[PDB]
Amino acid sequence: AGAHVKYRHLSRSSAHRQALLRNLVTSLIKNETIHTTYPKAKEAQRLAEKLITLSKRDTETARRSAQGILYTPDQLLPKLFGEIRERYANRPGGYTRVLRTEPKDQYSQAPSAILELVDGPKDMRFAMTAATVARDREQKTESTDLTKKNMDKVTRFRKDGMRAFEDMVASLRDMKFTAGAINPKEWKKLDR
Amino acid sequence: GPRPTMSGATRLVQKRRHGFLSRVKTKNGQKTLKRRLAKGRLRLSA
Amino acid sequence: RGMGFAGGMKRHGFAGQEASHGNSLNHRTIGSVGGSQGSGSRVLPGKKMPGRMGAQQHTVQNLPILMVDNELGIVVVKGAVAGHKGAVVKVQDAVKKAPPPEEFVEATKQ
Amino acid sequence: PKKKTSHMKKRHRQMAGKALKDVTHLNRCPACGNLKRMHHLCSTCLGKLKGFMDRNG
Amino acid sequence: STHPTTAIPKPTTAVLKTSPLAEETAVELKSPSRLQLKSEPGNKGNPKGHGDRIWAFHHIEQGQVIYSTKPVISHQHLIRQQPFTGKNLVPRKIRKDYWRPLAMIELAGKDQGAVGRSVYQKLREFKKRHELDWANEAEEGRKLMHKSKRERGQELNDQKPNSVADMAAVLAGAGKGNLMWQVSRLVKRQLRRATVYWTNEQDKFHAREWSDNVSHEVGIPGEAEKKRMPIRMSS
Amino acid sequence: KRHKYPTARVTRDNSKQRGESALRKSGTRWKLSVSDEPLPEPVPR
Amino acid sequence: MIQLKTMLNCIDNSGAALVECAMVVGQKRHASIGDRIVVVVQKQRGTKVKRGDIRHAVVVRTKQKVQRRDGSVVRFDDNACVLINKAGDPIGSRINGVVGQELRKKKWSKILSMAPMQA
RNA sequence: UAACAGUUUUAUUAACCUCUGGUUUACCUGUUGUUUAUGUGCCUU
RNA sequence: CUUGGCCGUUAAAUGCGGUCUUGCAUGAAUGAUGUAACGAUACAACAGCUGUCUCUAUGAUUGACUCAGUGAAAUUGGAA
RNA sequence: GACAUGAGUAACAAAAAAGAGUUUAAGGUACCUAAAAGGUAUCUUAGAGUCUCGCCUAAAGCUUAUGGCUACGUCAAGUAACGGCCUCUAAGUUUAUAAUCUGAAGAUUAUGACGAUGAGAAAACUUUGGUACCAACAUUUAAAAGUGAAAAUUGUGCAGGAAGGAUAAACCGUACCUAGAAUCUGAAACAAGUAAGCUAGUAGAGAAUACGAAGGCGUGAAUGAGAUAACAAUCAUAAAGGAACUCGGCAAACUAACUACCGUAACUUAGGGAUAAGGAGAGCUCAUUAGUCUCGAACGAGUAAAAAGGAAGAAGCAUGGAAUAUUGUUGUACGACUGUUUAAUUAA
RNA sequence: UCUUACUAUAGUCAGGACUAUAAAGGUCCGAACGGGUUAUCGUUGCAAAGAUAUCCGAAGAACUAUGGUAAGCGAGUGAA
Ligand SMILES: [K+]
Ligand SMILES: [K+]
Ligand SMILES: [K+]
Ligand SMILES: [K+]
Ligand SMILES: [K+]
Ligand SMILES: [K+]
Ligand SMILES: [K+]
Ligand SMILES: [K+]
Ligand SMILES: [K+]
Ligand SMILES: [K+]
Ligand SMILES: [Mg+2]
Ligand SMILES: [Mg+2]
Ligand SMILES: [Mg+2]
Ligand SMILES: [Mg+2]
Ligand SMILES: [Mg+2]
Ligand SMILES: [Mg+2]
Ligand SMILES: [Mg+2]
Ligand SMILES: [Mg+2]
Ligand SMILES: [Mg+2]
Ligand SMILES: [Mg+2]
Ligand SMILES: [Mg+2]
Ligand SMILES: [Mg+2]
Ligand SMILES: [Mg+2]
Ligand SMILES: [Mg+2]
Ligand SMILES: [Mg+2]
Ligand SMILES: [Mg+2]
Ligand SMILES: [Mg+2]
Ligand SMILES: [Mg+2]
Ligand SMILES: [Mg+2]
Ligand SMILES: [Mg+2]
Ligand SMILES: [Mg+2]
Ligand SMILES: [Mg+2]
Ligand SMILES: [Mg+2]
Ligand SMILES: [Mg+2]
Ligand SMILES: [Mg+2]
Ligand SMILES: [Mg+2]
Ligand SMILES: [Mg+2]
Ligand SMILES: [Mg+2]
Ligand SMILES: [Mg+2]
Ligand SMILES: [Mg+2]
Ligand SMILES: [Mg+2]
Ligand SMILES: [Mg+2]
Ligand SMILES: [Mg+2]
Ligand SMILES: [Mg+2]
Ligand SMILES: [Zn+2]
Repeated sequence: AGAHVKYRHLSRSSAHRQALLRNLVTSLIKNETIHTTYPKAKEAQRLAEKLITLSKRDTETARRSAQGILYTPDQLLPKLFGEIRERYANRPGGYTRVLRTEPKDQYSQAPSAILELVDGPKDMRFAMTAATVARDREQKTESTDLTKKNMDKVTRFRKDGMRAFEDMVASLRDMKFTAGAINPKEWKKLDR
Repeated sequence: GPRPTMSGATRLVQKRRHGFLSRVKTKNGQKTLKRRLAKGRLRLSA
Repeated sequence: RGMGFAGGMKRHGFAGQEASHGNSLNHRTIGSVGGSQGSGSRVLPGKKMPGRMGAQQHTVQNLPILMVDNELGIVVVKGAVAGHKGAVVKVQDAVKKAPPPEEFVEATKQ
Repeated sequence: PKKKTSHMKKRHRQMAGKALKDVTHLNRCPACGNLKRMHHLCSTCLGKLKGFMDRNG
Repeated sequence: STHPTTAIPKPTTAVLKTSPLAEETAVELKSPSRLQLKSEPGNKGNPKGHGDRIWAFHHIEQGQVIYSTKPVISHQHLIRQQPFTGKNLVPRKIRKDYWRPLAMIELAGKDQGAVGRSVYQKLREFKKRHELDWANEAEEGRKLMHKSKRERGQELNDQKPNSVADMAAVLAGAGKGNLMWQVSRLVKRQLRRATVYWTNEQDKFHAREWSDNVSHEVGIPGEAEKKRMPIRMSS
Repeated sequence: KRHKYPTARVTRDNSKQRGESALRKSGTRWKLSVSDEPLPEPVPR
Repeated sequence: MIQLKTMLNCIDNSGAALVECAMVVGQKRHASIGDRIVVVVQKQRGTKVKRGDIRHAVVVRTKQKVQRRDGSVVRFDDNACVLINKAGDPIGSRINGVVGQELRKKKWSKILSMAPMQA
């Protein structure tokens, strides 16, 4: 009868909700990736992008605001205002990426997603595009406009860009990661 | 209704009140044994 | 404005029942739904009950136009209008009023 | 319940519009060729790539 | 607040190497203490004979060790020397049929009790640093961090091997301020003579190597009176 | 100690074993005289 | 917003000091500045009105905020009234204190004739 | 001609938040007790 | 009989308190009668206080609702 | 007895709470590879653990009982650091003996035997009746001080406070569970109930209230993930009014605790009423200091000493700052009063 | 082995206040403990008597533990 909800309450109390989001962002900056539900990945995203904006700011207030979101500031503040600040110094927003996956827990079947930091060491979309380009060059296939588009997305703001992307494709072909991949030209002749 | 009348029940009272010796040593207890023995009970007491 | 499933108080203005003088789980309930066997042994059609509210057409008549600006493209009318911001509304001359002067109907057409 | 529900009416409640809907939003993984869900990541490539980035680095 | 160390190589103040991590030996990390200079530090403010003998008792079943200055142990030693290692693992009392004397350290000078009270302190401090701050066993040796909290609590109760290594270190000058040293400051320093009595000849082999100032003997005084025969290797 | 009467200013921590545990490898509360020494490794049973 | 059992401060020289509302004359909604009511005198000041008398009164100022045409809003710290008769003219001869300016368009010229301050 | 000033009430139905209020459980500020982490931290030669 | 008569309390008193008596059908250890103190006893009044109410509104959690897992009961002559 | 219906519905909601990594064993799938294998990833079943967050905390912790359909490698001459068995007896019991009574069965008195919920030498080595007594209450006492016991000393009150015996190491118990997370009783894996000791610290008069160190927990999928409609439960706030609600101020709100503070009525059995009513004060900084304490050398200095202290001062909307203690007064009936009662609809 | 009464042996009642007492009170405020005043929830309940809040006693005619005795023609026990 009242107002529409401002945000997801995630079937939790106020204190629990705030703590849960702080943990999701504390593990994201510590591990650069987290595999959780889609609703939690989307709520922790808005708090993670606002925490990375605090690192870019040079005020003392920004440093106290970041200390009040992380759960181990003594260990993660150097990384926040260090490596991460340098990474997203030229990126105007959109510092995170949510990608849907299969249910992390088969009992619940709850829709799940991966929340990653773009241009990070564990960027999933950067590795999926390299595996595609690896399968193309190994099968003499022409990359689609959607593969080339993603190739520019994951190499525009990166430190070295294309160089770091070609080494991934080369290493994936060195270990035969694309062994057993079905050629796209044989997809229409498969019912299973 | 039924009540939890066996709460805090000690096994010392079971032997005193329903034990074998409470019966072989009394006139009315010899009947219980003889009755329970005629029926074929294995548990004559306690 | 839509309001989803509404009770009997918001939808039909029912007063509700007591709050503390013994009331048992029936503070915002609708009470009796009708009479007994003599009344039909049924709930009569048109009985006011909970249900969805809002998200329906509504007309407000006899609203003057205070300002008319072509550049901004706005037509300021007195009073309130149904719906949310950004929703499309229909504006037409009042039916319960006399049509605008003949000179105006011709000037605009001209 | 005043009476037992007949076989006709209980079958109506269980089958009228309760048919399990087929999943047609299926495409194939680009680097894998395996069938995945639309707009979702390949579960086979995820675990593999997620494990490949743990050894090299 | 607590501060746990890491299993990293460090320098030792003892003559021999206590652990494979020890960097150097016989390192002077601080100026000599007042009693270290003295040739004969006497029993200034302690009872007559106190300190000349130090006893060590152990649980012959679970390996729990307790140090004592007297030939016996009391309920105090159990409460003050045994940390909580889990449920059903801390005995509510001392059972006479489980606790036996592990060893006994006797110094040469039977009147320099101050040396024993120091050896007793380093031993209790080493023990507290074995039950806590066991970074050298988390991923190596017994690998306590790979075990369950139940099995971990039973391995932390077993301090008898560690204790017999703490003696070889404390008696070799391990620790800071260990009065087992004797600085001349004419600067030459040496270790004080000591004797260790063992109820089991095999127990003394937990220490990879012993110093050159310790004498090993079989049988602890008073145990033969209880009809408890010592264990000898050579038979 | 300067002031010895029972009501003197108490500036010590009366919780001796604060944050101290063996199962969680908390570490010693204070710096002991043997705190900078490598733990002696015995020979297993 | 004056309603049943509301206590008011009579600022008229009629004898009453604190009156209790007993009825809202001429409407169902709660009475505001310029509405008639029936009160019961509960206190006096010392043919004046004695404690327990039933008279008609007019709300001259209320503690509830009052919106006006020009957007100006007036709030008073207390609720006050002036006793009148069934005819409509005041019982007293003088009014002490400020009164609401809403008495103008509600046909209360007699009450404003002796109103020293209007707010 | 201009300028200035004045041109009902009650009840009920519905819509609507410009105004006047109420609400505000991931907003700002102040503040008590206690705990935890980090930083810092006494005199003297 | 009865909402007994009068007085006080309420804007309004079948209530409550005081008082008078003809008390259907009060009464003295089936005790009579009057105070102090006492009471989660019963009745009445005052002040304060409040969403009890005029007249409800918003906000919070758990259920309610949907997906996945497990899986009852009263009841039922037969039923288009 | 089997199988239907309700129904794949209700329910798996003690207002503690979860999040992200890691890993072991067995087995199922996919790919690599076709020399079987192995490897990589994933899933199922049964576990373990790390970081973070939270809940309990004079417990939901630890040590033990009553008890046990949880499981059997649980180890003692005795004291420190232990109970039983054994000795002695209480309340009582007695198909023991004698005497007596008695339709039979049996009952009574005496003695004996048995009977703990009590009493039992020594040890960190050991084998008479106030000249009193060991009920309650109070006090004193292991000499640096304080605190908590033990035992004893002294005294108080009336309600006047056991019995008996003495004074080279067998046998039995020892595992786990203690009820918020797998064990006791409640028909059960039940929001109930059950004995003893211990039960960090800050802060307090305190076992009150709040926080919580360690420990434990945040259930055996007996659940998990979403959404945040009506309505229900449990709460929070609220314009103006303030009982207009209602059988009735039901419920809720107001009030509240503290001080060696001020003040306190009718009436009274002279004890009370009374903590009546009604007011004042409170935290932080600071002037000031007789003694005690500390430091330096009588004196000087110090609150990195406890306290005292004033009409001092600062900041804020607010200094009983958060939590904890639920209004005051008046007239009657009944019963003096404190108590007791229909275990589980009547507490009067 | 529940429960009522009695009996023997034992145990428990933070702290504070008033009163003639250091200790003499079916004294006062209030935890543990013991009760169960009022309301709500619940009613195939967590529970065949529970939950939350509120309220009462809390040095006594108190509460609790382990044993013992008294019950079914006549009625044991009963502040009834
Ligand atoms: K019908
Ligand atoms: K508004
Ligand atoms: K359900
Ligand atoms: K408490
Ligand atoms: K024994
Ligand atoms: K006979
Ligand atoms: K419990
Ligand atoms: K009430
Ligand atoms: K009772
Ligand atoms: K009391
Ligand atoms: Mg849920
Ligand atoms: Mg909170
Ligand atoms: Mg019964
Ligand atoms: Mg019992
Ligand atoms: Mg909408
Ligand atoms: Mg209502
Ligand atoms: Mg209700
Ligand atoms: Mg019909
Ligand atoms: Mg045990
Ligand atoms: Mg607006
Ligand atoms: Mg915030
Ligand atoms: Mg008579
Ligand atoms: Mg389902
Ligand atoms: Mg249904
Ligand atoms: Mg339903
Ligand atoms: Mg496998
Ligand atoms: Mg005997
Ligand atoms: Mg006994
Ligand atoms: Mg059970
Ligand atoms: Mg339970
Ligand atoms: Mg437990
Ligand atoms: Mg959980
Ligand atoms: Mg209000
Ligand atoms: Mg108000
Ligand atoms: Mg009324
Ligand atoms: Mg009415
Ligand atoms: Mg100010
Ligand atoms: Mg009475
Ligand atoms: Mg009473
Ligand atoms: Mg009853
Ligand atoms: Mg009752
Ligand atoms: Mg009392
Ligand atoms: Mg119901
Ligand atoms: Mg009382
Ligand atoms: Zn793939």
